[PDB]
Amino acid sequence: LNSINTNSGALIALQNLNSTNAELTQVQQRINTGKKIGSAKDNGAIWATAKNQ
Amino acid sequence: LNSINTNSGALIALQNLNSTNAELTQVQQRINTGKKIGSAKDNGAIWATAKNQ
Amino acid sequence: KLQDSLDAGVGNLVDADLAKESAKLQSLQTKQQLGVQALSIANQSSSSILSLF
Repeated sequence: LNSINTNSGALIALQNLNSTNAELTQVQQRINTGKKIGSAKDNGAIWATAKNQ
Repeated sequence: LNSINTNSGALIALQNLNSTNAELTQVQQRINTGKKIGSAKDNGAIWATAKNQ
Repeated sequence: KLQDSLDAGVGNLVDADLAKESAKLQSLQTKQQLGVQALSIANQSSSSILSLF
């Protein structure tokens, strides 16, 4: 703490901002492709079921 | 008292300053997180209830 | 997150607390000037006995 080298608080703030960015990316992907499950990466089982259907 | 070797007043001022910096860190946490109970360290009980719910 | 934690641990291990170093610097500069003046007063000791001859 109170040092000119490490800055752990910026690291925690960056982790939080990256989580918010991942959430916004997933939501814009839903908005763009129109599906809550657009690929096997989203959820493999229901995706394969929808493909066979 | 009145010596070149020790300075208790700077020690006490440093303690109060570290307390203020810790409060600033917790405020930045609640700001970038959006939650007042963002982890088990903040409070285990309501956080555990929120996870299960 | 693990790399961030390891960097925070290195910083906890080796970083210095600069705010304490500021007061230490001020007090040691005053102590050094006081020690130089004391050494000069110690150097002046031999002058007195020339007057008594």
